[PDB]
Amino acid sequence: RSSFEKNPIDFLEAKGYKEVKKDLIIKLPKYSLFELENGRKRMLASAGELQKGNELALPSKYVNFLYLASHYEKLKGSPEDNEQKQLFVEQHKHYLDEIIEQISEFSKRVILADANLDKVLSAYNKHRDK
RNA sequence: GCGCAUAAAGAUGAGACGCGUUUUAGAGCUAUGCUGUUUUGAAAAAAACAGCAUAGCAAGUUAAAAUAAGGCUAGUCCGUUAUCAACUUGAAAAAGUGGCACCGAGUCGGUGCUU
DNA sequence: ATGAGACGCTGGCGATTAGCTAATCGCCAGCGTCTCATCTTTATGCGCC
RNA sequence: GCGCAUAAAGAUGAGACGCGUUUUAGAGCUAUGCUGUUUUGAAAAAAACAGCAUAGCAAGUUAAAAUAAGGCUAGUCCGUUAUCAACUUGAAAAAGUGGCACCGAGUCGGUGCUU
DNA sequence: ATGAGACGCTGGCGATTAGCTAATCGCCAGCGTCTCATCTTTATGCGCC
Repeated sequence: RSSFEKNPIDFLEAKGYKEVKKDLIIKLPKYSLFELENGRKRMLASAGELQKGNELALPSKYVNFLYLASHYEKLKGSPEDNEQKQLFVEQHKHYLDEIIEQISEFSKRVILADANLDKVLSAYNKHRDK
């Protein structure tokens, strides 16, 4: 860094370059944000690696459902509303497959999760009875 | 809202010790086979000269170098950590820089004024 | 007081000849101590404009 | 500007003949070695059963298929050549379609009107 | 008339693992005949509104 920031053009000429655009030398730190297609963003992880730059904007319903269904805080209160929420978990079992759809579209749109996603789907079908 | 007791914790900075790493020196060897071979020559053969391969062995502990590359500020000093968005000035420091009434809301889209 | 102007197998093969990133995954990451002091800060415990 | 003589040339269309190509049939062979092997078996070994390799040989002439793929129009017919710029209609045929006074001239650039 | 809120080595290697046009040049191209007729056209040679 010190040797490059001192004489940049001389360093590039020493590296093995000819006819170097002096005004086209961009300093790119880590996590430099870039965007390509369908809102798919990628962050510059290095000079030879990138990072995922998109979040799946999921509605509040699925979030609260996951909280109550996964049993995150033992949901203590008055037993009545706890049992109704338990019933609400047993009823909205389609939220599972809806989440699977959400992950599939978001992963096929940004992640490019292909074979890995197939392994995930196979595991979900194998464990759909759980 | 301090002066305070008990029991903890953190942080800072020095001073030093165990290795370790990688190199070199650990003068490791034996036999067999191979070719090139000064080779005895006109060739053959090595003393395999040169290496190669096959097996079989044998010891094995430690010593030295440096230890961010390096730097100059030549000190027995410094150099791995805080401290970096884009942007225009400004040497740097530092400054400035992107509107808003309203409707929707998929990585946002418009909209009045209107950049 | 006559003597120039008029120019091919190539394309479609093989078969040389030559040469290059990329996608997948695994591995594996210098670390050991002590001394010395130094300051903080926290848990609890006590006071009215 | 024809009727004409000499010497040439071209073009057209039929009718047929020589091959050729590539396949198959030219029943080619011998010995040796190899493995799998029903194998005599519990294995061995082939009769190498199966192929393989090494060498050595031997003949060798011709016969048949089709000959643009094919097509239908089933004829004993057709199919390699003229005949194709872009473009809009129009089935096709066929039609229409892109300016120009002026200055320069690198595969052209402008320009008045102005497409 | 108490019992939740605070969630990892990854990047940088090797080393698999996988896979693909392109640039250069050479070769080598179905061909043999005849018959039959058929028309043209050319060189030269001959004539005035």
